[PDB]
Amino acid sequence: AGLDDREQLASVYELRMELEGGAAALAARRRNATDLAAMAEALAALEANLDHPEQGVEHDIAFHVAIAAATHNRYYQDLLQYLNLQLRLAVSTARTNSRRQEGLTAVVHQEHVAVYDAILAGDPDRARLAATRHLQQAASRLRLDL
Amino acid sequence: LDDREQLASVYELRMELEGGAAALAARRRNATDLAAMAEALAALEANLDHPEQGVEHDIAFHVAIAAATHNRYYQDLLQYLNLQLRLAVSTARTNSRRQEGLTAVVHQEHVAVYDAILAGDPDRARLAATRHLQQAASRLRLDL
Ligand SMILES: O=C(O)CC[C@H](O)C(=O)O
Ligand SMILES: O=C(O)CC[C@H](O)C(=O)O
Ligand SMILES: [Cl-]
Ligand SMILES: [Cl-]
Ligand SMILES: [Zn+2]
Ligand SMILES: [Zn+2]
Repeated sequence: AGLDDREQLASVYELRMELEGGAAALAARRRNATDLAAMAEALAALEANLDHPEQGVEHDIAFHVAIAAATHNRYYQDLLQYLNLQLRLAVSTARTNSRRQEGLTAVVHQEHVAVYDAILAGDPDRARLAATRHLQQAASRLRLDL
Repeated sequence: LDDREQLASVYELRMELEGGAAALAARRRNATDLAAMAEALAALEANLDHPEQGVEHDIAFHVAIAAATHNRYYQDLLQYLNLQLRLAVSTARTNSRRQEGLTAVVHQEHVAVYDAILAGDPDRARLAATRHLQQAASRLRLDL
């Protein structure tokens, strides 16, 4: 049936909330200094992209992919790769929408930072919470009604 | 034997994928989903006597829960990981036949997931599904 429709979009964030919540938990328990570099590298790129958010798309996906790689679980990275088009459709639709309200992108940036600090700090439940919050808020900014 | 580390990563991933699916199914299941899960449980109940195709009926049970999410990406990922599922399930079920009343204990773990989903209790569903994988990982002496 093809996969750009809004039911699709709600399904993507629905799946992300589980998959990326779990991945953040494992990452907080298993991340090495290389993983943290990969996450901070993506954040720094996003910080420079706050003014113009269509280049932010790849850096946004890249931040979440690094979180998946920080699980040290071979299967998690593959699932995110297998879903890369769905990730893009969700991340792209959202970053367009949030450039509409002033400063909203700076606010979304801190949703990412919150996931990074929790994973740095070693706290799995804090990491899972922050990751499910970036997504819940992203879906709610899009009125998806999960 | 030397594949403990890879079975643990499968069970690790299943725990997040299937916990989330079971909670989703508890919210969205319909009467067709219930029948599909219940028929699978009945097939697994019969396989206590004859072990043939028990792996397929176990997997068909977890696949049915994924269908009951009514989110197409849960089914795709489980189909995508079918080979990993088969290797874990078949490893676990042969190991479980080795101890006398073990496979009946496992059958109750499956039932408990269906019961939570039938009740429409997503937190209960999520815990039932992950307890099943945890205990299955314990039975295999893996260390998440
Ligand atoms: O919601 C936004 O403004 C950006 C999208 C978010 O970063 C995501 O990963 O889906
Ligand atoms: O642990 C067992 O004996 C059964 C394994 C379980 O059904 C599974 O889904 O992996
Ligand atoms: Cl950002
Ligand atoms: Cl069973
Ligand atoms: Zn994001
Ligand atoms: Zn099972």
